[PDB]
Amino acid sequence: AKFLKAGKVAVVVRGRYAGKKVVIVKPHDEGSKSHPFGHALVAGIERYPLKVTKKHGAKKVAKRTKIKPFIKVVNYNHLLPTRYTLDVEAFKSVVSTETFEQPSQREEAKKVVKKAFEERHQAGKNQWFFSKLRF
Amino acid sequence: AREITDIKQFLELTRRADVKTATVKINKKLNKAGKPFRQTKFKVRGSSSLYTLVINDAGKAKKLIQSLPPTLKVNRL
Amino acid sequence: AKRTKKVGITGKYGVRYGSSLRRQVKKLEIQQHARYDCSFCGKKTVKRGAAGIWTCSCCKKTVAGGAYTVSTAAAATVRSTIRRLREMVEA
Amino acid sequence: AHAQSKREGRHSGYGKRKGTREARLPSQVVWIRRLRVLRRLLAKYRDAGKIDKHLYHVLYKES
Amino acid sequence: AQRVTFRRRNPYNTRSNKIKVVKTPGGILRAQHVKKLATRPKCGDCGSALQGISTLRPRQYATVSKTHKTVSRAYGGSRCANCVKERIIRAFLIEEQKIVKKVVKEQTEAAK
Amino acid sequence: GRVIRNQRKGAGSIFTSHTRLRQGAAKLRTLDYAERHGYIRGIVKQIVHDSGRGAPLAKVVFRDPYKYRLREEIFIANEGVHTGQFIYAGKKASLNVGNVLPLGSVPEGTIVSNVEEKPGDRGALARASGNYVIIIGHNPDENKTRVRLPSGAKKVISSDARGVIGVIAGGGRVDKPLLKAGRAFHKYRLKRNSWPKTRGVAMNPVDHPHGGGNHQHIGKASTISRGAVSGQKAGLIAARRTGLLRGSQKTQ
RNA sequence: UCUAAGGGUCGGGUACGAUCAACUUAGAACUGGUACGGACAAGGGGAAUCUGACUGUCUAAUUAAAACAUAGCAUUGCGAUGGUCAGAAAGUGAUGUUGACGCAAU
RNA sequence: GCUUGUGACGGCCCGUGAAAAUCCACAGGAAGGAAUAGUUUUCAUGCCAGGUCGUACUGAUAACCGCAGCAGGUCUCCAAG
RNA sequence: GAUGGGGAAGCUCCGUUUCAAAGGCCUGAUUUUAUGCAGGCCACCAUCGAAAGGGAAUCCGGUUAAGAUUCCGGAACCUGGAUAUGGAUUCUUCACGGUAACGUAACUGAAUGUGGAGACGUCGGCGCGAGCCCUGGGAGGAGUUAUCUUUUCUUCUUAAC
Ligand SMILES: [Mg+2]
Ligand SMILES: [Mg+2]
Ligand SMILES: [Mg+2]
Ligand SMILES: [Mg+2]
Ligand SMILES: [Mg+2]
Ligand SMILES: [Mg+2]
Ligand SMILES: [Mg+2]
Ligand SMILES: [Mg+2]
Ligand SMILES: [Mg+2]
Ligand SMILES: [Mg+2]
Ligand SMILES: [Mg+2]
Ligand SMILES: [Mg+2]
Ligand SMILES: [Mg+2]
Ligand SMILES: [Mg+2]
Ligand SMILES: [Mg+2]
Ligand SMILES: [Mg+2]
Ligand SMILES: [Mg+2]
Ligand SMILES: [Mg+2]
Ligand SMILES: [Mg+2]
Ligand SMILES: [Mg+2]
Ligand SMILES: [Mg+2]
Ligand SMILES: [Mg+2]
Ligand SMILES: [Mg+2]
Ligand SMILES: [Mg+2]
Ligand SMILES: [Mg+2]
Ligand SMILES: [Mg+2]
Ligand SMILES: [Mg+2]
Ligand SMILES: [Mg+2]
Ligand SMILES: [Mg+2]
Ligand SMILES: [Mg+2]
Ligand SMILES: [Mg+2]
Ligand SMILES: [Mg+2]
Ligand SMILES: [Mg+2]
Ligand SMILES: [Mg+2]
Ligand SMILES: [Mg+2]
Ligand SMILES: [Mg+2]
Ligand SMILES: [Mg+2]
Ligand SMILES: [Mg+2]
Ligand SMILES: [Mg+2]
Ligand SMILES: [Mg+2]
Ligand SMILES: [Mg+2]
Ligand SMILES: [Mg+2]
Ligand SMILES: [Mg+2]
Ligand SMILES: [Mg+2]
Ligand SMILES: [Mg+2]
Ligand SMILES: [Mg+2]
Ligand SMILES: [Zn+2]
Repeated sequence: AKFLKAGKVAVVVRGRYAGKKVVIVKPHDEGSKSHPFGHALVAGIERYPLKVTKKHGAKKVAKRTKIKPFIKVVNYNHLLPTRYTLDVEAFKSVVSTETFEQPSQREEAKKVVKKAFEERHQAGKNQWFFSKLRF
Repeated sequence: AREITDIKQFLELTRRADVKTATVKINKKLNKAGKPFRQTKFKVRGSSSLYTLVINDAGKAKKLIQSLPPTLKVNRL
Repeated sequence: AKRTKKVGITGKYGVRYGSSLRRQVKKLEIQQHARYDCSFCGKKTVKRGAAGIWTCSCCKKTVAGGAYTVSTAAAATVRSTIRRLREMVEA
Repeated sequence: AHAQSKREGRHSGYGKRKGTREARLPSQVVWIRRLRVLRRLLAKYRDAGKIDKHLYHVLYKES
Repeated sequence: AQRVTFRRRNPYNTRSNKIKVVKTPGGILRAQHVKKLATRPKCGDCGSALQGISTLRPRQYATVSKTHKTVSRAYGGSRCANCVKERIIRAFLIEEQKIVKKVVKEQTEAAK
Repeated sequence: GRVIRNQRKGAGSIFTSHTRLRQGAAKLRTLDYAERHGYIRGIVKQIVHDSGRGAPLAKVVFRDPYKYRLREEIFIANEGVHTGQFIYAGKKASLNVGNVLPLGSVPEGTIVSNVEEKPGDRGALARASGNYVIIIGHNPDENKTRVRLPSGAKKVISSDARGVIGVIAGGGRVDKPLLKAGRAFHKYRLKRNSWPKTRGVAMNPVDHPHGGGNHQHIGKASTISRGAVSGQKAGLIAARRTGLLRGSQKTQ
């Protein structure tokens, strides 16, 4: 079955965000006026949460857990569809075609995705997605 | 070393502290195909670089020259 | 327009060294210069330089091999011997 | 004056010739020249549509 | 017709002694010595010259800003970005099939 | 009389090796915990010509078990070994071309290169392009393994002595005629100054045991005693026979 | 003094025209005290015998050779606690960053 | 066209044709860091300093070596019609 | 070619990381104070050896009886040291953009690790740059001119950065 759908996690295989994990928010499966290729809008993690230990305490833990997100229009050919899947409910409204075009709109979009990601990470949900893929 | 165009930036150079001296140069040059015209270059000597700004237009030329700081040592020609 | 009746590549040595040395050398020259099939990617791009070293024009794999030819007769009959003895350690 | 009478075709006889015809002009240079003319004529005829790529490809090798 | 002389004491044609002939405002021919051409940096995996990086002589790379020495993606000024894609995919697949091996031999320890 | 040529070679002036361009000493991995209890993996990162050597070298890269770093070793490339291959060195390593295993761990008939004399001597026997040793048996108590060397010899070494599976690359090099003085010239130019060779029969007496005479001739038997003395030994030394060898040689 | 052959650049709806710059080669006339690679420049050729295969090397300052070398052929020694060689001796050294498709000796 | 530089290729090898100082980059994430205001001198501009010894000329049928202002010997770059 | 060593009656010979307890960097701990201890490193084991190898950075014009990439004039650049101002960055702390190759004036990065440059044969033809050579017009000067030649010669240049 078509595996590029609203749940699919994937790894960015090319571009600045290469090697970072994303979640397709909504597929453009064929075409566009621009983007003349099958592509996807993804929310993804730029600067991952660093490891935490018992030695970490107080508001140092708050620092290690801060997550810098990103959002991208991406050719399918630059994604490596994973087996894992993460739930896109919170930022579905946030990541739109019109979200790109007007940077001010992108910055607010990340703002939500940032809070959405930091929520999910605490309480240990979708764990793999919050760890760096080492290469 | 360096050439300049934005005429606002040039003015800010003339006031840039370490700039003690400037110089103005006048040359006869030709317009397009036909007759000549009076080209004038505004050279500011900075510490590590010498900026020169061409004003190809004789009108903008003189009205620029008065705008120079009265505290500047200007070498004419 | 066949240029030489026999000498082939060996016609560079001219009349020198005597026929039976040129015979011998020509055989091993034709061996060493020729392009070979690449086991890994399957285009015949494998060429020598530095005896025993055979590398591929693209895909850039390098294989150690005979001095004038990619696979040497003994290497093969060793390749099968190692097949055999390994299967003894399996089954 | 001598160079002019050259371009008028003079002083080129068999008795004015010292280097072998190869040293005078290389046979290879003639070929490389000629072969590049035919090579690039095919290209324009092909990119005009005056000649179709299949006829072009045979001519390229017959060239 | 105008000939030229070396501009330094080394008389010889070595690699660091290259010459270049140049017409000066004086209207004369003068020589000038020519630094050796720099070579492009190379990728650590494949070995091609990696694009986007300025090609200088080694100590000159300290006189230039870091964006002449890198491209943005991770392993920027280092590997050739097809090579990075390779070791992205390979990383993911091998970490995945590693998990495929843990759970299969976990079954072998349960059933045997 | 003079000091003859083969005596001068010993003090190493013009006779030392021409070593500048060589890639390095070719050695097996130091014999450590990993190799003797386990195995350890590495990648051949290159296979490269060595100046003055007929067989290629394989630069092989291993992790360092006790520190974060890469330690590079130089093997002698076995034929069929290729770049990017994984090489397995250890007692428990599988048997495939390129891996390094103790002789005790391979069945007889295994063909193995760069094999150690004592265990851990980082390799001795059958390193020249085309050679190899065969395992002709093991004696597990007082653990040994018996091998046939390229010379034809048979020798018994420790079962822990390590070989590397297969034959050395570059074989057949000696089959091609040099054809001319220069090809030999350029050969020894990267080895040592042994070339060309004056016949001691074309020298004067002061120069050689074979020197002098009103015709070139050796003048006395060219077979010299083992017990001869420096400056005497030029000839066929300790020769137990001589003349054209007729009949197959092939040790029994 | 003529003739011919051999090229470049453009616009053409989805057969050509137009201009610019090159010695090369061959053929034809006329012409002269038959001269003309006009100075310069520039291989004598052939048939054999002896001998070394060849290219290469040497007696600086009477010998360049048929002598030395060479590839090729054959022989010898040696698996490292070794072969050959160095040193008065050595916790010394050359071959050896080497291992018989190797080093060493003829 | 000539000299030179340089590129992309091709021939060659039982020859496959130095080293180190030095410079940069990447992987890493130790740590240090903002809202009453912190981080940044690999962006720009700006301030100071840069020691010691050689530096003339010949380089050759007269400046070197041949007893000498010796027809000998003695490494190299530029190169018009 | 010194050194712990090992030979040698001995002048000295051997060895060069060799059978050796072989050394020093980044900062913290000081607010008796000037620098002891605190970690964590790194275990590289002298040094000499290139005025043709490697290598941080300068050019043109002018000037002297004789010096010049060194002086004078103008214009640069490199290394080291200090440092402030502007810009950048951050309330989503450690930039954005491009599907991507990548971009840009910036755009924190210790230990440790790794990659590149340094850094490399020779010949052949092909491609291109530079300087030279050839040459048309014009603007100047000079030569020849019994006769012939809109002629013969020459000037028309542009450094590093
Ligand atoms: Mg031809
Ligand atoms: Mg053409
Ligand atoms: Mg074709
Ligand atoms: Mg000089
Ligand atoms: Mg050269
Ligand atoms: Mg860049
Ligand atoms: Mg750039
Ligand atoms: Mg004696
Ligand atoms: Mg040596
Ligand atoms: Mg010799
Ligand atoms: Mg001989
Ligand atoms: Mg001999
Ligand atoms: Mg004699
Ligand atoms: Mg004698
Ligand atoms: Mg005797
Ligand atoms: Mg005799
Ligand atoms: Mg004889
Ligand atoms: Mg025509
Ligand atoms: Mg025409
Ligand atoms: Mg001869
Ligand atoms: Mg000869
Ligand atoms: Mg003589
Ligand atoms: Mg004499
Ligand atoms: Mg002769
Ligand atoms: Mg003579
Ligand atoms: Mg014979
Ligand atoms: Mg090469
Ligand atoms: Mg670099
Ligand atoms: Mg700066
Ligand atoms: Mg001088
Ligand atoms: Mg002088
Ligand atoms: Mg004297
Ligand atoms: Mg003289
Ligand atoms: Mg000593
Ligand atoms: Mg020194
Ligand atoms: Mg030097
Ligand atoms: Mg130098
Ligand atoms: Mg001057
Ligand atoms: Mg002078
Ligand atoms: Mg000055
Ligand atoms: Mg500075
Ligand atoms: Mg480092
Ligand atoms: Mg390095
Ligand atoms: Mg070099
Ligand atoms: Mg001129
Ligand atoms: Mg410069
Ligand atoms: Zn391949």
